[PDB]
Amino acid sequence: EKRRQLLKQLHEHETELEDERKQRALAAA
Amino acid sequence: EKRRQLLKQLHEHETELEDERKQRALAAA
Repeated sequence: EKRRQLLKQLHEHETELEDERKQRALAAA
Repeated sequence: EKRRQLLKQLHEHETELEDERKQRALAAA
């Protein structure tokens, strides 16, 4: 269960990666 | 506690998205 939630943590870290690229797109304008 | 750190990270996520939404609303140009 801990390993599964760690993989979920990595997936959500990826989600903040899309958050970062969204912020970069916002700053581009 | 690990998942609550994840939850506060998600709180940062949603606050950033709300800030992006209001920023786009106010300065869509």
